[PDB]
This record gives sequence, structure tokens and C-alpha cells, in this order.
Amino acid sequence: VTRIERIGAHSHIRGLGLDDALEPRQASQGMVGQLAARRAAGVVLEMIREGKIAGRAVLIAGQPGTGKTAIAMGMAQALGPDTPFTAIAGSEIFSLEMSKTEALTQAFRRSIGVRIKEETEIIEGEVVEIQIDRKVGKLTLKTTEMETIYDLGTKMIESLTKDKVQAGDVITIDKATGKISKLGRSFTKFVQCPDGELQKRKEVVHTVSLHEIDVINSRTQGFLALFSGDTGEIKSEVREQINAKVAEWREEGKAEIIPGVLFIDEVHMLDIESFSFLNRALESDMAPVLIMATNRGITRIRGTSYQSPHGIPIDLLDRLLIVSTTPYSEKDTKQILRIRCEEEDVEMSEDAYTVLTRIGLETSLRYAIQLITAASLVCRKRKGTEVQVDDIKRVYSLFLDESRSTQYMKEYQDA
Amino acid sequence: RIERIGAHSHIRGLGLDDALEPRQASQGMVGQLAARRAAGVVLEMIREGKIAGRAVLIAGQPGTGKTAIAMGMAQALGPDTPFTAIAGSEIFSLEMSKTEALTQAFRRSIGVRIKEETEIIEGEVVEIQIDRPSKVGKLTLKTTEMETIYDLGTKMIESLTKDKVQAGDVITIDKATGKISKLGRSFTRARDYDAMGSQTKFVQCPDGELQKRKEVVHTVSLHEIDVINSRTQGFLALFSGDTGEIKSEVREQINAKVAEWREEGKAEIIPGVLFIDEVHMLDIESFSFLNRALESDMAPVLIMATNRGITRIRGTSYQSPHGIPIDLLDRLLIVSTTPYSEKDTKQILRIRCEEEDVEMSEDAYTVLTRIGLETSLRYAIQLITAASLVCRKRKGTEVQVDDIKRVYSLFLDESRSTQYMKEYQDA
Amino acid sequence: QPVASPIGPRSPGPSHPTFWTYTEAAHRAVLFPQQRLDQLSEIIERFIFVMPPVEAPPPSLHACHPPPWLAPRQAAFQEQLASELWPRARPLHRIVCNMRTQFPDLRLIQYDCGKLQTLAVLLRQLKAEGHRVLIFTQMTRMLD
Amino acid sequence: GPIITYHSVTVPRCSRTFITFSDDATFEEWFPQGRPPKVPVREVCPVTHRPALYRDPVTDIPYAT
Amino acid sequence: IASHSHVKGLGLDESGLAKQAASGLVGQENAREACGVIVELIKSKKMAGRAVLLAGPPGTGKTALALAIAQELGSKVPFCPMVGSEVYSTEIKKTEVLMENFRRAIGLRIKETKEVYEGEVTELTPCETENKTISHVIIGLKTAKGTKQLKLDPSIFESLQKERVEAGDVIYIEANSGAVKRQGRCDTYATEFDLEAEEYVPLPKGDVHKKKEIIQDVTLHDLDVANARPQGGQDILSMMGQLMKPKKTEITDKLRGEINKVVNKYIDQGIAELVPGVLFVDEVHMLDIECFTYLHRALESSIAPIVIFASNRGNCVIRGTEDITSPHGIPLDLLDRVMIIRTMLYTPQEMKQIIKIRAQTEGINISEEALNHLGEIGTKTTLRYSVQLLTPANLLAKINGKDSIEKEHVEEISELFYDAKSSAKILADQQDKYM
Amino acid sequence: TQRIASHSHVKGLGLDESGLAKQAASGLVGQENAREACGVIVELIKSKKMAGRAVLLAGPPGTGKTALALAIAQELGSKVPFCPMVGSEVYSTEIKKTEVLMENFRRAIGLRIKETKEVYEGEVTELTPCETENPMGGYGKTISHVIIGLKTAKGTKQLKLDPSIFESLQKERVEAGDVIYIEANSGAVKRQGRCDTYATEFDLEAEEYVPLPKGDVHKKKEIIQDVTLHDLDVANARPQGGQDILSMMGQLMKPKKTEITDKLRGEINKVVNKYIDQGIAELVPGVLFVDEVHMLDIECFTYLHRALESSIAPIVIFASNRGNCVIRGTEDITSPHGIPLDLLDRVMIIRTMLYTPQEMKQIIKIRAQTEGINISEEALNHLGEIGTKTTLRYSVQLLTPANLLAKINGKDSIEKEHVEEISELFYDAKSSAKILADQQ
Ligand SMILES: Nc1ncnc2c1ncn2[C@@H]1O[C@H](COP(=O)(O)OP(=O)(O)O)[C@@H](O)[C@H]1O
Ligand SMILES: Nc1ncnc2c1ncn2[C@@H]1O[C@H](COP(=O)(O)OP(=O)(O)O)[C@@H](O)[C@H]1O
Ligand SMILES: Nc1ncnc2c1ncn2[C@@H]1O[C@H](COP(=O)(O)OP(=O)(O)O)[C@@H](O)[C@H]1O
Ligand SMILES: Nc1ncnc2c1ncn2[C@@H]1O[C@H](COP(=O)(O)OP(=O)(O)O)[C@@H](O)[C@H]1O
Repeated sequence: VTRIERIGAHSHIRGLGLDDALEPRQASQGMVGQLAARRAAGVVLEMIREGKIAGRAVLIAGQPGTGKTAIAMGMAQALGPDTPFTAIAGSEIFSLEMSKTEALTQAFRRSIGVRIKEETEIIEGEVVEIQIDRKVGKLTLKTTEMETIYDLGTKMIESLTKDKVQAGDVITIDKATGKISKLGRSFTKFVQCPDGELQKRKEVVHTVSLHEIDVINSRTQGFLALFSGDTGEIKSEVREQINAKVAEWREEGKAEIIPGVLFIDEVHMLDIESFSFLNRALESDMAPVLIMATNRGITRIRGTSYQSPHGIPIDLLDRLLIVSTTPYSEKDTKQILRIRCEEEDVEMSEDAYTVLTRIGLETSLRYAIQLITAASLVCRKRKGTEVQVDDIKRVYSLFLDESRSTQYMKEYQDA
Repeated sequence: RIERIGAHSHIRGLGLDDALEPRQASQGMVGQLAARRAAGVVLEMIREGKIAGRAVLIAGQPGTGKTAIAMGMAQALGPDTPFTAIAGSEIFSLEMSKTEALTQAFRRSIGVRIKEETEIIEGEVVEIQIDRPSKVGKLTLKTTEMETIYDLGTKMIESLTKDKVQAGDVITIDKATGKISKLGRSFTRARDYDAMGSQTKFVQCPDGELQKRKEVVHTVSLHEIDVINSRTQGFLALFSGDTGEIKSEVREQINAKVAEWREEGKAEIIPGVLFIDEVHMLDIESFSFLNRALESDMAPVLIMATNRGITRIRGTSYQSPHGIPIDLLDRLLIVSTTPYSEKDTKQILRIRCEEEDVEMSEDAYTVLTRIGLETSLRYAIQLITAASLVCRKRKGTEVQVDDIKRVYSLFLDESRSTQYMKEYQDA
Repeated sequence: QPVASPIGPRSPGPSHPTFWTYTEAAHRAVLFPQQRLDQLSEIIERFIFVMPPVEAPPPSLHACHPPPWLAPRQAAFQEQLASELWPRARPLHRIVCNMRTQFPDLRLIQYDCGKLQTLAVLLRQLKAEGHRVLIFTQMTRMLD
Repeated sequence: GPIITYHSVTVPRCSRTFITFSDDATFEEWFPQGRPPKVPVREVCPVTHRPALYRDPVTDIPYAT
Repeated sequence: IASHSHVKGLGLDESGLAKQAASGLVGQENAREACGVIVELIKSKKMAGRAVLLAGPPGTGKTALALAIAQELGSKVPFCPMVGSEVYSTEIKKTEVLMENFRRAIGLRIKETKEVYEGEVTELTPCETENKTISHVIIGLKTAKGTKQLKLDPSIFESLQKERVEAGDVIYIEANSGAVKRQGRCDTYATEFDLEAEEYVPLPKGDVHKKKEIIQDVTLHDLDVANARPQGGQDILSMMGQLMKPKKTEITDKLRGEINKVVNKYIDQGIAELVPGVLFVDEVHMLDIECFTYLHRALESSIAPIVIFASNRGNCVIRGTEDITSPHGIPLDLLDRVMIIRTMLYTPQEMKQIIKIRAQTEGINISEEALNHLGEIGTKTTLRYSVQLLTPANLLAKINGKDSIEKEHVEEISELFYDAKSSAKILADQQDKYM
Repeated sequence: TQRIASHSHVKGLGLDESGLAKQAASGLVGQENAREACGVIVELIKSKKMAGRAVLLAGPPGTGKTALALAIAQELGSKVPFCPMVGSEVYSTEIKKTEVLMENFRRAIGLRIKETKEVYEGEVTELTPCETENPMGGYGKTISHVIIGLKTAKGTKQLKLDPSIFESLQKERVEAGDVIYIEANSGAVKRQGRCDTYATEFDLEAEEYVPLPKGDVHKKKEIIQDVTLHDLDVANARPQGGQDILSMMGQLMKPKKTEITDKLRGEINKVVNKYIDQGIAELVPGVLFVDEVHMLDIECFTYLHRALESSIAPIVIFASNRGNCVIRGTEDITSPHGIPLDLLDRVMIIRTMLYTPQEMKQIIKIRAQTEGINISEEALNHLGEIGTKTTLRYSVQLLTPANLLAKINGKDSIEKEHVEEISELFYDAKSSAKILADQQ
């Protein structure tokens, strides 16, 4: 019923609502207004899909809450799967097991995919009989269209003796390695037998990132990325030769790289040492086209008393493109609230919509989006069906906001 | 046996009556009636252990008996009740966080005593036969009242051979596990009497029934439980340095299982006290955690001794009384200690000198009280042993006024060294 | 091997000074880990009960078409590692069991049944007096 | 048959220790059997009469130089 | 033992309005009727990442309401009480604690079926074969129903050897985990030897081969840490837990991604059931600016649970910035993502009835006169101080031979013990004497 | 080898039988008020009665704190342990600050332990069983004793052992004509290979043939161990051996101190008492010399007067060099001597006076005598004069280079011109400071 993923803060966003010529619609695919910044997002998405001019940075500026993250989520959705879209917060680089610069270059590598094609042959049928003559034997597999015998060699007999697989089990046998996998006991876990041919060649493609390759080629069974046991790979010894070997895979017909996308949220958390590394990491061939956002203006840079836009030094500020987002009006706010209500199961009245739009233009946009569900549930408390203005007023009274909670501080608390 | 006396070894407990009425100079505690009565109330609250998560602070001038009252409470509490004494600066560890150190300190003062009724045997070994080839044997145990013969099994024989006991040894046989614990030897000796051997020692044989049902008890602290349960490193809870407990996978499970044990009656509870001396060293985060760490049934009471006044809280720039934020200070009630008067300091010095086994003349007491009232009490107490050495060096009997006056000129307490610090040594 | 440890190294005999330098009493002052096991056996048995809420297979396996020399070398590596350390890790099996799974401690059998408590109290006195009892039930399952 | 019984007894007062070979008294000596004391001596070489340090594998004669 | 037990629910009417005196909670009616909507949202299992900020002066029930929220949802849904000081970890990244707590607040009830082998073992003949390792092992288990022989892998035989078991004893075997325990030897052989170190357990009942369904309830953080720190039986990989056993940092592709995919595979096939939790981050006002900034992406996640913060400060300098201040000690960017809930400061009557409620909790019989005097002593001090002169008062009354508490008892207990405000003036007077 | 140090001249406090300091004795000169003050604490240490006492050697730099501080270790002698440490050794990367203090506190408390054990050595000639007349039923004779003949350089004697010793011997797999090792107190029997004297030829096998053990077959000699509480603590903390895989972790550095107090109140700290009261060990409380104490952090200072209040703690001899200085780790605090007022309230301060020209001259003479320099009376006078200007350190350091210049210039005694030439090649702190202030 309820999956691990539920209705979050960016579920309505299904992608960029652009036309064939990168012209944003008034409201489409869950994106309201934001024409200029949305079309700029479209341009960057197109030049990413192109994947020729690498090493480009963009900064989505604007007032707090002006869909700066919505644009990034829409770009991610439009880019679709099969293309790495790495999203991390500016605070995630501050790690104790690895240095901030190492974490940053690690995220960079994670934001670059490598496309490799395989031509393995996979078997898929059901076991009829398994034999063992203490050693050699025979194996009879069955599918809905045919049955056949198989000579159980050393590897096969050993693997099938180690595994508990027996007669009457739909299984798969990768003739390359011999990995046995049972998808269900029998006819009705139980599951029916497969159809078509028993042994058939299957093409497999893996979009492994340079990070995965490095972790695979660093230690004995070095695939410890699952828990990031590694504190940092050996730069220029196991990290530069992997690049040369990937270039060898390319321009030969072995593999092709897939330019990913990086989205560092709240970049103002990055210190001066992280910005210094970006000034040179974005000048290499294998560098993704990253985007970033910051709600602060000319604030202090973490590390010194210097004041600079976005809290980012000038040396990096003159190295990226800024994308400012304008404030929303009544129309845009109301349409965003309506799309948010459509995402959920709530259905507000027209007067309720106007009241919520006024409340969201008074204090802030996110406050109305939050009060949506509160009023929806308060309506269900009085045994109603539609969220009326009275419910929104009751909620506005119950739940306070930033600006109204700050003004209520006429009683001194701790400090 | 040999554990030299310390600055706080003289107090053997709060000098209180059955009605928590502090006596003047009973049981080593001199004066300080109000703070002693408060400590007695909180101790009576401790030996009851029906509410957990409270705290009491003892404040006053430096050298008024805060740590003294803490040690007195610790002593009057006696064993069978975990008491943990920690300085505020001890939690600043490098192998674990501050909150982790505080959790460990708290859980180190929560004991779980599991009562185990294991039946065993206890008697003097009279004869043992073992036929090596499986191997089979027999055993005969004797007590003052009766004797019997046992047909040992294979595993019992193996255990007795590992212990390699012989006739005359007094041992205890755990019927469940078979562990053989030998208390000593009965009146028997001379294995060959021609071979070399150590001196012989004998003890009386056990009395009463040969087999009897006794009661063993295993008392461990909640910290030791979480520790040995933290990871599979064998014989933990000592391991010389390392605790990395996980919050949910271990801690919550330990709490739940202790509650379950209390439910059925395996080991219910024995709360303790966590005397945090010099708590002003704790960081703002330490107090932030302590705020909600006391809000738990497994949170034992803690006692804090403070010497600071209106001073900034460490880790920030917030001025607050006692160097403690008013958030944590809201729970704990504070106890005030009055500076000792002339007759109080004099009697304190008298008791502290009678503890060190030194005799001082009547005028020695007067001059030392003069010094300890113009100066700090700790210096007057330190001058008790220093003056007791020149006397012995001159083959004296009891400390006179001249010896104290000489050792006073030999040393400087706090002011005769700073007043002479007029040479601009280094800064 | 012992640089400054309070106990002496392997003494091949009395001819070398190193034998007449370390007392056996001082040797008993230091407890080896297995001696700590012998000391703690009771609390190890009666306090180690926690278990991981989830236990996944050890390896984070990796599907592939790998070279033929990798899997055999890894298998030989595991064989080498296992044949050596497992004989030395046997002493920790006792705790690994308690940490692996948890069964009733047999104390609840009597606690969760009041009539069994009076039965225990009665049989105790009857055996102390030297009697022999005949316990009758209608139910056979109750005999278990 | 192969029974070796270890018997400890509390004689009178004082604890003695016996180990009896119930199988056969001959096994009382079979276990502590042997006593082959060594009787080697230096095999002076025949050439220089020096104390031999080696043994030629070909001649088997002990030599020293 | 009770420290915060007086709270046992929000004490709300069917219409959400807070029942003045109910569930041991009194006062804060607006805050409680608001937390009613919060608990209703949590039970809906529809939203994710919604944050709440219980703001108010010290000792205003924000934590009381937070625990009453847990008491309202029951023990079925996961609840993770966390303090803001747990993020400053030295053995692992700071953001790692936040992410693993967000993952740990998500529950997962997964019904599972497993098989069990048990009974009295008759014989164990390890099938020998040339490789020259032992091929298999035939074990015969005799039970009250019948006796059956079964073949197991060599690992189970090795485990049995670790147990040092013999022929004719009782054993417990599990094919899922592979762990084989030693319950003891069979009970019928108790008369064989006179005294032995073996324990005797009755012949296991039921069929030798028996299964049973277990409805287990765990959290996603458990699977995360199990896949990040694997474990198993008879595998040398356990060495990782001896030399490489620091706190783990599950990568994004593992914390998210594959774990969520396998959990969804379990759910959509009718074996698992999702249950959101409540992450109560108390004392959030002292987190680092980095934690506050990461909370942005943490809450906006579609997996994040309903969070209920609890601030105490009015307006102070944000920790980690050292130069900028904001309300509640929380930056404004995060404060826009929370639904702040007020908490009214208690009035004399509310405080008096709170003292009354707290008194009857831990078995204290307080008289009306002493109760009213506690109100007078409280209006001058904080509620938390006035509500704590009850256990010392009861203990002192037990000494005076009086079964109840009178005026003099609480007057002497109010004299032996001071409070923050009353003790601060004592230091202000003797300023240059406390150091 | 001597390897003359900077303090190899102080042999003791130089106090007479009445406790009065001589003007010049045992290498030390002057500082009578201080050498008599720090002499009482010597008897305090020799009493083994008090615990946690502290004395603060507070004076200007170079007055002699370290001079008469380590001289107490000479008066006390090497028998009692003496653990010196500078205030900068507390800061560590693998052990918390407040813990190094405790680790050093227990390293100063010594514990000497004595044990007596008989010993057997010599070539075993024969091992014949002693017959027991059918103790059980008619199965066979029994070994009541075993006659063993051990050969040594002194003589050959036959001895009886128990039947359990016979079983141990049989399972030990030894033969006759070899050297064995028996300890009757414990019973364990060890082997020392065969007898190199007659048993081995020129063969190659390094069976470690022990020569015919020289001495009586039976010998007993009390072993006297000198173990500290920190040594036994680390031993119980970092076990050794080649078993118990937990101990097999010899590849890791394992510097992991911070001994939990559970292991203190439990093991060795308890078995120490059980051996002392048993009459096996004698506690030897030592000294804990902590110089440059002003380097300790505020946390360290706070923990100091919590560990000093424990019944198990040695004396402490602080050496504070700074005057009124800011405490390290805090702000706007001007505690005197760089030590918090609270801690200064617990220490007995011994004020050392400033040396006069004649006392510094005596010190220079003594240091020259120690280094072995044949300084003349004119060179000595000029050194004293130029040392009255600067500190004593620079003055007394101009003996080695001056002696080198002398030897190079065909001399056997430092002359007036040698120290003058060296005084120009090298200068003191004030001169360099003036030269720096004159330049940029
Ligand atoms: N173009 C848009 N279409 C739909 N919803 C939007 C749009 N822009 C903003 N929003 C809504 O307004 C809110 C703005 O918050 P957010 O963009 O996350 O702030 P920030 O970018 O500063 O972190 C989002 O929760 C989003 O749902
Ligand atoms: N009630 C008391 N009875 C006897 N001696 C006391 C008492 N209070 C303090 N002292 C003496 O004062 C000395 C130091 O007191 P201390 O515990 O440091 O006070 P504070 O904790 O206020 O600093 C101790 O050596 C002790 O002998
Ligand atoms: N609604 C309430 N009903 C009864 N007592 C309350 C209530 N709210 C707070 N209290 C009392 O206040 C004390 C502290 O409240 P707490 O939860 O710590 O507030 P805060 O989180 O603001 O410090 C508790 O011991 C409790 O008895
Ligand atoms: N009483 C003394 N007798 C002889 N030499 C002394 C005496 N006091 C100091 N010195 C000399 O002064 C030198 C420096 O003194 P030192 O003790 O290191 O200074 P401080 O202890 O003040 O740091 C030493 O090398 C020592 O030779």
C-alpha cells in the first residue's frame, strides 16, 4: 500500500515543462511560472545531454523559497534515469573519514557515468532432476516449450551441491559464471515456469561511474563502497591510470562515457578550501556540468572575514553563470498551491484557495504549502469533505509561522 | 591493606542520627549542619530508589566541604550501591564523544543484581579413583556430619583432572557446570614426603550437609552490560580503552531486557549516585544532553560541587550563575555551605591531625587555627604533616608551636608567594 | 617479545639471568584474555543477550563476468585465512552463540505458572525429607 | 584390559598418591623404560691428530682440517 | 520509577480540543490540540519530512507534549528520542548521525517464516568423500512424534563440533541462520551417571521438522547497518569487527537506493508493512550551522519522517556561525520548513494542579495546606523546582512520624534546598569570593 | 659511559644530620631556604603515609627548580621509583589529556614483590619406579614414588617424586641422559635439551644442548621483582602471547590506553593489597615530578585536584616558571604563576632566591669540575663577572667551547682570553634581542 517513498516536498515536480524549443509553459509538469530560470535550466539540460563542452558551473540565485531546489529536481526528472544526477548538501563534504577536497572529487567522479555493453548468455528454466555420482552427473531443465539434459561438470555439480536447488525450481544459470538464482519454488515463494527458449543470449549494459570503477580496482574485493569504508583513494596512482584505461576503452568501441549532473545544495556551507578545489576540478575533461543554489546574498565566506556574493569567493564567482529566480505573484502562488493540492488527495474550495494564497503571500510561500495538509486533516476532524476557510483559519491559529512566531517573543527565554 | 591515607580518608560517613539530624563532630564530619542535613535527605532518597532523574548541587566558598560531603555520602552509602565519582574534565575524551562519556558515566551507576539459586556440593576429598584407558572413576567427599561415594562421569573426571585435585582438598562441585573451586587443604599432607614441596597449610573441613542449596549473586552495572553487549570482542568491560556503544541496537535493548527482568523478578533495580565534581568544565553540549538524560527512569541522581560564581559558561559567552545554564539548573536544587568559623576550623584541624596520628600541643592548635583562618583551610591541613616531620627529625614527641611556625616560614600558602612574585619572572 | 612487560619471556633454563628476575606472583597479577574469559564466564553467560535486529550475509556480492583467476585466488585466500584463525577463534564461539540467538532462560517456566511454584516448594521439602513423589496428570502434553 | 588407574588416598592424616597398572605389573616398568645413557667421544682425525670436526661422506673418516 | 511518566497521552477530546485535566497533562491546551493534528498526520502514512517546532520558555511542557505524542501513537510505530548533542560525534561524520537517525525513525514490520530442526540426536556420521574434505553429514533426531534422518551441509557439522556435542543429546538447529545451540543432553540418561556436568532437558516435543511464522518489527536503519557491517556464521569476514570496527558511513547508494529497493520488493509482494515514525530532536537550538543546513535536504526527502523539534532560546547567536543570530537559535531557512507550535507559560492555578498531578504519581499523600503553600513557593520560582519538593518532603515526613505532609515539612524542605534564582543572588552578593 | 649531562653534578640536597642545609655540599650551593624546605617532603615520601600531597617549586627561570628537584631522587635513592614528566607530554593523539595524568600517577607508585622457588637441574641418569604392593585388587604393582638421579658438576643425587610427576614425565616424552628442569612448588617440569658435555657429537642439530648444569642439584634463590602499578596496568590492558585471537592482534599498533577505572578498583590495584597483606609484596610509593606545569590545560588542572584527593596517589613536585600569566585554555584570567588559584591553594610553594655573583661562581666551578674542565682562577672570575650580567645558563655553558678553543690553542686550562674570544663568537638572549630590535 505505502511504499518507502511517499509524498515529499518535490513530488509534484515531474520535470521541466518546456516545449520543443525550450520555451517554458505557464504551468506544466508541476512547474509554475519561473519562466526565465526554467528556460535557462532547459538550456543547461540540453547542453548536458549534448555532452561536448564539459566543466561548466551554474549558480541558481534568488530569494529564499523561490523554487531554487524545484528547478534542480525538475532538471533531474527531465534528464531521466541512465544519467547520474548527484545531489548533495554543502555540509556533506565535511567528513571525518575523508578530507573535504577528497569528498568533493569523489562526488565529482560519482557524477560521471561510464556505459559498457556485455554479451553474456543467461539460461532461464526449471529444474527437472539433479544427479551426483561421487564426481559427475547430469541436469535436466524444463520450460513451458521444451526440456533438455545437461552434463553436470565440476563447476556446475559443485555449485548445485553447495546450493540447495533441487527438482521443481524455476532457476537462472549464467553460463559465464554459473550464478544460480531461484525465483520461486513451483507452479503458483512459488512462481510459474518461464517461457520461450531455455538458453538465449542477452545484452547487458552497466552505467558504472568512475567512482565504482576506482573502488573496484583499489583493493582485494575492494567493492566496499556500500559502506564507504575507504578513507580516500590514491590520487595520481590508482586514479589517473583508471582515466587512461577508460580513454583506452573509448575510441576503440569498448565503452562510452555518460556525462552526469551534480547539484550541490547550499554551497555557502563550502569553505574557501572547497571553492579553491572547484577552480581547478572544473577544467578537466572528466568534469560534470554542476548546478548550485544559495539563498544568501553578499555574506561572509566560511574561513575568513571576506564578504562575497553567495558567500563564494570572487575567483569562483567569475567562473560560473548566475541564474536568479524572481519572487512569485498571487497567480503563481495560487497555481503552485493548486498543484500541491492535486499531488495530495486534498480539494480546497475557491474561497479557501484565495484565503490560502493571501496567507502565503503575507508571510511566505512554504507556510501555505505546509498548512495545506494541516487544514486537510482538520477538515476530516469535523467530519467534512472539503477544506473550508474556517479550517484554514483554525490551522493558522494553531500552527504559527516564522514571522508571527518571532513577533510573539515578548517573553524572554534562555539565551 | 597498604593504601595510604588521602585528603578525604578521615570522613567515614555523614554524622547524622536516625532522624537526619546532623551532629556537631560525629563520624568525621565537623560543623556544616545545613549542608549535611541536605545531603542526608538526598541520601535517604537514594537508599529508597523509587524516583530517578533528580540532581542536587552543593555550592559554597572554596574549601568548605563540597567534595568532603560527597565522600561522606559515598562512604555512608556503603557497597552494594554503585557510586561513581568523576571530574567535569574527564568526559573530554578522544575515543568517544561527550554525550557518549556522559551516558557511560550514568549507566556505570546503575546496578543489576541477578539472584541465582544454584545447588552445589561441598566436602573434603577423601579418595579419588580414575581408570585411564573412555576413562571412568569415582570420588568420595566428607563433611563433619556425613560422607558419601560418587561415581564420577567422563566429563566430571575430565574437570577433576584439569583441576588435578587430590585427597584432603576441600572443594565445591557445581552440579550444573561441574566447576571445582578448591578453598584450600584439610589436615592432610605429604604426597611422598621425600620429594621437594612448599610449606603446608590446613583449614577446617566444611560443616552441615554435604550437598546444600546456597545463594550466589552477580552484581554488574548497566554500563558493563551495554559494554560486553556492544560487540563480539570476547571479554569486554575491561579492554583497557574502548567503548563505542550503539544507541538503538544495544542501549535500548539493554534497557528493555532489564525492564523485563525486573518484571519477572530476576534483578529489579539498585540505583546509584554520580558525583560530578567540578562540573563547570562541562561544555554547553554536555549540559544540553544532561537536560534530557535526567528524564529517564534509568537516570540515577547526580551530585555536583561548584566553586565558580557569576562566570561565562565554557564553550560560549553566556554569563550564568554557577557557570551552569539556567536550563539544566532548573531541575537541580542547590545547597549552600557556610564558611567554617573559628571553632569549626579548629576542630576540623584537630580531627585531621588525629587521623594522621600526630600529637599537637594546645597552643599548636591555636596557632594552626590562626593560620587556617587568615589563610585557607587546606593549607592549615597540609601544615599538619609538614610540622609533624621536623618534630620527629629533632626526636620530638608532639608538634609544638615552634615547629609549626618554622614550617610556615619554610613554605608559602597562596599569598606569600604572589606578594613575593615581584621579579617579573615570565609572562 | 616482552620488552617492558612485567612478566619475563620464555626461559630456556636457569643458566641465563632472565629466569631469576620475574616472580610467579607478579605473573598472576596479569590476566590473559582467556583468563578473563574464565573469570567472567558467569556474567558472560547471564548478561550477554543482545542481537542485531537484522543480519545480512557477509559479502556484498558483485555480479560480473570476471576473469577466471580472481575467484579461485579469492577462494584460496579464504581457505588460508579460515584454517588458521578459526582454531584460535573457537573460545569466542561461546559468546557468539549468545549474541547470535536468545532462548528462554528456564526461569519463566516456573514463574509463568503459579501452581508450579508451590509444586517446587513442596518437592524441595519432600526431597529434603527423603520421600519419593508420584505426580499424576490427565494431560500428556502437561508432562512435557 | 589397558586400564591405568590413578588412586589418591587420605592415609592416617596426610594425603598419599598411588598410580597402579591394573593391566599388568610389567607396565609399571614399560612406561619408565629405557635408560640408554650416552657414550660418545671425540673421533680424533688420522692425518693431523686434531680434534675432528667433520665426517667425509666418501671415506666416512672423521677429519678436522 | 517515574521521571516523565505522568504524561500518557495528549488528553484530547474526539473533536481535537485539549481536555483541560486529562492524561496527566494540564495546560498548553492550544499546543496539545495542535499536536493532535500532528499525530493524525503521522497516523495517515501520507506525508514525509514534515517538521514541527515546539517553542517556548524552559519547563513549558514541549518535551511533555513530545512524549505524549509518542504515547498517543502507541508502541507500534517507531519513536526515536534524540538530543541535539548526539550529532557531535568523534568517531563518524556529523551528518551521518542525522541521516542514520532519519533512517532509524522509519519502521518496517515484516512477517517472516522460518524452519526449525530439533530433537534428541541419535547418531552423526559425517559422509566422507575425496575432494579430501567431509562431503555431508547424516544426523538422526528422535522426538516424541518420531525419528527421522536428515542431511546437512558441512558447516552445520562444524558448528556442532564447536558445541562439543555428542551422540544422544538434545540440540536446536535453524536452517535460516545456521546457528545450532546445545540445550543439553537427553533427560532419560539422568540415571546413567551419578553426577555429571551435563544439563538434562526433556525430549523435545512436536515433529522433528516444524515451521512457524514470526511477525517481526524492525527499522530501516537496522538493515542499513547490517548491510554496511555484515555478519554471519563460520565466516572469517568477522575479522572486520576486530580491526576494522569503527562506526560506519553507509554511502548514498546504500543508505538510499538498494535498501529502499529491496524493502519495496518486500512490500509490494505482501510481506512487509510500512509504519512511519516520529523523530523528536530535543534541544535543537544548539546544533551546528552545518546540521541546520543539511536539515534542508534531509526534510525535503520523500523518505524523511515527521520531525518534531523543541527549541528553548528566544534569540541567540547560531552555533557554528559565531556572528549571526536568529530566533530559536535556528537559521531562518530551516525555520521556514517547520510548523512552530507555541507553549504557554503556566499560571498559578495551572502550576498548582500540575504539582497536584505530579504528587499522586509517585505515591505521595500531600495535604491541601502544603499543596497551597507549594503554589506560593512556586509563583516565586520555576514550576520544575516547586514540583520537586515532594519526594524530599515525603521522606522528611516519614521521619517525623507524620503519615502526611504539613506546612512545616515543605517549609523546612524549602529552606534546606535553594533554587537557581534564589542561589544566583547569593553569588552576586559574594562576587569576588567564588572561584 | 658517563656522557656528562646538564644536571650530572647534583648528588643530593647536602643537608646535615640536623636538617640544616650546608652552604655547599653534594654539588648544590646556596638555596638553603629551598633545600631545607624540599627536604621535609623527602621524609614525607619516606613515610609512605600520605597520598596526594603537592609541593610547588615556584621561582624565576634558571634559579634551580630542576636542580634541586631531581636531586630529591638522589636523596630518596633509585630504590623508590621516580617518574619525571614535562607539562607538554599530556597532549596526545591517541589518549585523552586528563588520562595521561592518571597514567603517570600510577607509574610513580611502585610495588616490589619477592618470591622464593626451589629449582632442579642436571643430567637425569635413571628414572626407575618405586613399587607399591598391590594397592588395588590383584591387577598389578603401583608407582608410589619414582627414583630420579640428577647429575651435576657438584654431584649426583637420587630423588623421589610423586606419581603425578611420573605421568607428567611420561607425557613429556623425555629420555635418559638429558637435562631436565623441575620445580616442586608448582610441579611443572621443563626440559633443557640433552647434556652438551657428553651427549652431543659434532652434529649440526641445534637442539640447544645445555652444558652439564654447574652447581648443586637443588637450589633456591628469592626472585625480587620491581613492578610499578602502571606496568601491571598496561599488562592487564595489552595482553601478550600467541593464542586467544583477540590477543593475536599484534599487527595493530594498539596504543590504546585510558585504562577504565573498573580495572583499577578490580584487578591489580586489589591483588596488590592481597599480596601486601599476605606478605609477598611491599608497596614502594614514589615521586611524580611534573615540571613546566604551566603547560597543562584547564581540563588538566581541574583533573589534577581530583586525582590528588584520591587515597592512591604519590607526591607531586611542580615547577612553575611563569609569573602572573594567563592560564592556557581560558581567557582574561590572570591567575598567579600561570596556575589557577584553586590549585595554588592546595600546593606548598617553595620560593627559590636569586643567585648572587659568588653563588653563581661556585655553581660555575662545580659544573666545570663535573665536565672535567681545568678552568683557571682568572677565567673563572671573568666567567662569574660576565654571568652577573646575563643569566647563569649562558655563563656556565661557556666551558665546553672555551675548553675546545684552549685545546686547539695548545693549552690544558681555560685562560682569560679563551672565554673572552668565545664570549664574542656567542652571545646571550639580551644581546641577540638588542641586535634584532636594532635591525628590522
Ligand atoms: N515552479 C514551481 N512549481 C511548483 N512548485 C514550486 C515551484 N517553485 C517553488 N515551488 C514550491 O515552493 C517551495 C519552495 O521551497 P524550496 O525551493 O525548496 O526553497 P529553497 O530552494 O530555497 O530550498 C517548494 O517546496 C516547492 O514545492
Ligand atoms: N565537614 C567537615 N569535617 C571535617 N573536615 C572538613 C569538613 N569540610 C571540609 N573539611 C576539610 O577541608 C579540606 C578540604 O575541603 P574540600 O572538600 O576541598 O572543600 P571544598 O569541596 O569546598 O573545596 C579537607 O582536607 C577536610 O579535612
Ligand atoms: N502539560 C503538563 N502537565 C503537567 N505537568 C507538566 C506539563 N508540562 C510540563 N509539566 C511539568 O514541567 C516539568 C518540565 O517540563 P519539560 O517537559 O522539561 O518542559 P521543557 O521541555 O519546556 O523544559 C515536568 O516535570 C512536568 O511535570
Ligand atoms: N643549587 C645549585 N647548585 C649548583 N648548580 C645549580 C643550582 N641551581 C641551578 N644550578 C645550575 O643552573 C642550571 C639551570 O638551572 P635549572 O634548574 O635548569 O633552572 P630552572 O629549574 O629554574 O628551570 C643547571 O644546569 C644547574 O647546573
